Amino acid sequence: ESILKKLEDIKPEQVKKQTKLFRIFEPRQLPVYRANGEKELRNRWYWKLKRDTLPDGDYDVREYFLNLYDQVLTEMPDYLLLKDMAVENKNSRDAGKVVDSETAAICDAIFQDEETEGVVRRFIAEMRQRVQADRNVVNYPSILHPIDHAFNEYFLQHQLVEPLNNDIIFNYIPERIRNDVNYILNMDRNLPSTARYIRPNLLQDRLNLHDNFESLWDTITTSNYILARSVVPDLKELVSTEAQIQKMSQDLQLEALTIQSETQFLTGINSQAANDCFKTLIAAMLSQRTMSLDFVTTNYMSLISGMWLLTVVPNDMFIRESLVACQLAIINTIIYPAFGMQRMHYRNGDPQTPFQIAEQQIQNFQVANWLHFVNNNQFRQVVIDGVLNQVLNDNIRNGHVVNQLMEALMQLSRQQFPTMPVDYKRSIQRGILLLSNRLGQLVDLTRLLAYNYETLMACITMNMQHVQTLTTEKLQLTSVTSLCMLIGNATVIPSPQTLFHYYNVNVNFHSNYNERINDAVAIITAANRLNLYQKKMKSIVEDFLKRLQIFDISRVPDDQMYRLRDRLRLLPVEIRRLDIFNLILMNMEQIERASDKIAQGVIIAYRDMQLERDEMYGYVNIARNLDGFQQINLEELMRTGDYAQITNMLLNNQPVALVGALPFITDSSVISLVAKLDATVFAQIVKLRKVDTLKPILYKINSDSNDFYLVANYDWVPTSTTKVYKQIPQQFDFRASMHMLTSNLTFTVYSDLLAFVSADTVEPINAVAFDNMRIMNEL
Amino acid sequence: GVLNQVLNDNIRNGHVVNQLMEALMQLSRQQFPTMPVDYKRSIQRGILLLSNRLGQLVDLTRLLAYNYETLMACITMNMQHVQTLTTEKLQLTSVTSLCMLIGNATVIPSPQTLFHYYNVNVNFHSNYNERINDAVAIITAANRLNLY
Amino acid sequence: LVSTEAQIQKMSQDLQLEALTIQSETQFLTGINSQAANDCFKTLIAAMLS
Amino acid sequence: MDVLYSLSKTLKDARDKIVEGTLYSNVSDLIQQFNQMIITMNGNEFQTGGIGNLPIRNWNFDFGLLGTTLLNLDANYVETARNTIDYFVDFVDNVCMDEMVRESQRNGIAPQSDSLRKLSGIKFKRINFDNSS
Repeated sequence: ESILKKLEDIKPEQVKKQTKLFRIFEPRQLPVYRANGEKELRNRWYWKLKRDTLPDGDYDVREYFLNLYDQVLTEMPDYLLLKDMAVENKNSRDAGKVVDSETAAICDAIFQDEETEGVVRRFIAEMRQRVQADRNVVNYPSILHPIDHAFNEYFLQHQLVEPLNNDIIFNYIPERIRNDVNYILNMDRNLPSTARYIRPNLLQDRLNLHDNFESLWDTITTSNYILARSVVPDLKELVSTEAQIQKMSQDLQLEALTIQSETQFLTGINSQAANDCFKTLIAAMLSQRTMSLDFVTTNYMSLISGMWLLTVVPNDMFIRESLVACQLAIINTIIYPAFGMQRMHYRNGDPQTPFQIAEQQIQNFQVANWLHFVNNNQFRQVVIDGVLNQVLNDNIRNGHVVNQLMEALMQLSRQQFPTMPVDYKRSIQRGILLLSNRLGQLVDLTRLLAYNYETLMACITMNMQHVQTLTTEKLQLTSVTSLCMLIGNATVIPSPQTLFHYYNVNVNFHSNYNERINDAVAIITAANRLNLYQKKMKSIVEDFLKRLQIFDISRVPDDQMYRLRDRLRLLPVEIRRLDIFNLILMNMEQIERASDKIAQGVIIAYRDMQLERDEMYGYVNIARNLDGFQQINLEELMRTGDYAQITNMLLNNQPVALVGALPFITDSSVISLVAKLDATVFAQIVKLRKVDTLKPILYKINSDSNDFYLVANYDWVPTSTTKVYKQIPQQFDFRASMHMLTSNLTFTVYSDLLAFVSADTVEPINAVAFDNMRIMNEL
Repeated sequence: GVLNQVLNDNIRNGHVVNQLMEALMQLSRQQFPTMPVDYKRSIQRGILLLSNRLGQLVDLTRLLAYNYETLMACITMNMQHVQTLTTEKLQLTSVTSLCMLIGNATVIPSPQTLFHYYNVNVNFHSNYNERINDAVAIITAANRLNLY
Repeated sequence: LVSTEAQIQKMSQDLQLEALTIQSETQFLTGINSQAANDCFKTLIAAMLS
Repeated sequence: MDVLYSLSKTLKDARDKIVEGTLYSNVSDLIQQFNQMIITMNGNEFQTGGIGNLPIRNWNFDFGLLGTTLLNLDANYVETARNTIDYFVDFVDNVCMDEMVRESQRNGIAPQSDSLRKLSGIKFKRINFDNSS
């Protein structure tokens, strides 16, 4: 089946390993200039963006930072061992190591450079790793920008690996499987103190998909049903179908020349149907998938088998119409004719089931008592080991309800059927006799069903929610008759390997569900906090559903995806993702202001302002802040398209600051500055009513300028009427950028803990139930 | 100077759809005492089909009201409300299509579309008034010229 | 507009009309398409305007 | 006060109606109300205070629901119900005694004991039923 392939193909979680330190910045050599703009012989190292690709426009900058958040989440590891990143520092006095190779490249470049101070070279020569083998720790020197250091330190200090030992592996098994005397567990390895593992995230459904997402819940329950069917054990040593058919024929006294109801009693009795019924019942209860009853009213054996089925299975497991039809057939074919009561005229849509009316109307104590039990047999909602489970009545689990049903049936057999021909009573008696010749087998079968159900229920990790599903699983009542007539004395219980496989599939699905929820929640919350008002989030949710691997997103409308978005939006963000986003939020302004492609704005003043002195520029018309200037937001202007204010300010020469991520032209020409070209780039705003084409001029006046002699020969400090709202790069201080990154020296991470557990079963003949008695007790 | 037929403000902002949602959410919780249960389930699931599109229906109501107001700004003759002889037949299946297929793509009248609509309305109104003037002038002249 | 195929399959799955005993099983979801949605939008706004 | 009265009324109805041999239809609504009370009280810790010589008493509710399976109530059912009812009656009597021995000048109509103050929270409003006294 394709559904089973999709569900069992899910892998636990791709474990992420870090191979290099995450870096947004790198050192870079730049020429420096004196206060008068003359080039100094020495160069200087500055922090620059490694990949300077920030876009134009504030909205696109926030989009860039959402994309960077996605990148960091991708690069964040589950664990880290720094020795894997460690490389030789060739200038180390002790021939030690540093992390990563990028740090080694920086160290080599700084050490070999002739302009480096000898103190920096001493410091590089002192850079080596320290191993504390007793604590299983190692520290490595690294050269990182403060933001790079923050991110990498967060990765180091928030790894997902935990210590692994034999006790943890054993406790990974569900508590009910360990508490079961029918299974013997064994291990042949002592896991070392350096063993590690990653816990699955088994949080219970935060989206409550069982509530109002009926199509998605139908898909989930169908997947669960298919998996449960795959794990439900097969019935062994069933009674021979031919022998049982012969015995049933002898008991029914089939007559060749007469048309008889009893003939149909043999319809559809085979081992395939028996196994199908067993699997359907246990799988439907495990997945909590609604069942539908299929039967032919002319088959009275189907009705007696349905009496057993409604005795043992809580009636909310059946779609209401099918349950009502089956109960009405039972009442009008067996019970009321037995007691001489007028046929029940049952209305479709009655608030009461036929059995409730019959219970109120039947004066026989045994029949009415069994009717009352069937009416009130419900699942019990119980949280066991943190998972909500649907638990059967203890009298179902031990099989005493079978005795109550048999008492009712024996009372029915003793009735006279006053208003019926005697052959009708004979047919009903023959059906009851077929059922009651296997009373011990029925008790055994009820106990076996209950035991298999609870044993496989121990392997469910997600809450078992009892809600009627959109579609049903059809259960044929002839299959129930087959199971009742052909079940032998062979006890079949889930294999320990089957239990572990089922539990592992459930854990994989649950962990994937929770991890994808976390991813979607992080992305949605980040996009909301980054004010991405033009972003339609459907894609996110679409991706989310695609990664659950069991839904066909082509069948999911957009309204449902946006309802999922609304539910996800209310969940808190996972701690690691939330902290990473907090770092990005805290440092995004500094990351953006480091870009050489964009400026943070342009101040249009209409007075001469002396160009600022900055060693890495000479003279430059940079504004460190927008103080003393009215601010026009370029993003709001582009969104609203109303250019009246900016047009009026430009036409009236009113000083202003146009604020927003802008590209700029770098112009080193002194003549261009004297020509006042930077003030000529704003008339196009008035002409075309567009600011996406705005590209202010950034003057860079220094000795590399062709006409720098004018600055030199006239004691003249350059002045401009326009300034570029921009920041200057931060100097690279080698000593300040050195951080000792600490990690564990070595450990081994393990994926499948149950691989270390070998489990076997006791002899099935000696397998016991919750009440300490054997599951099956017939000879 | 133009009479206009305007909507309740709760329609314009789309808030009343919530009330509709509330109402029909209640209808999804009702027992339907004597109804057969499969038909009851089908009705309740259809009610929920409309209910679960609350955001889409609020957006649709706001879009419809905004488009109506914007195009009504372009009307020049009084919007007189009279029950007409013949009607425009509206299929409720088309209403179902609109309710179940509307996304979140805002569509507003183009400025050129608004100007064209306003120009056609102005031309029709002016021609109406001018032809009234011509007819009245000729009738009055014929009467005052005693053209019995 | 929402994909007509997706919405139609969703509505069919939710309504479970085939499982009912409605004499008109096919006619239930007929007329549900983008053309009908556009026609409804136009008809409503135009009727209110005129 | 209405929640405390409803607890006492449910307990009185249980004592009067949960009797051996009675039809379950005579107690169905009462059993539902009693199970609602059990659900509402479960997981809640109460303390009846030590004002005067009244002993300080702690109350924990971890009771299972009453059964719905018997057509007629038998002796086992009545015994289990008796155990639960006895604990609840002790709790209600102690809460009433704690409330009776207290008084306030500012708000004398409001609850004075901490148990009755807790029972005035919304989570217990489910317990409230027929107020006919």
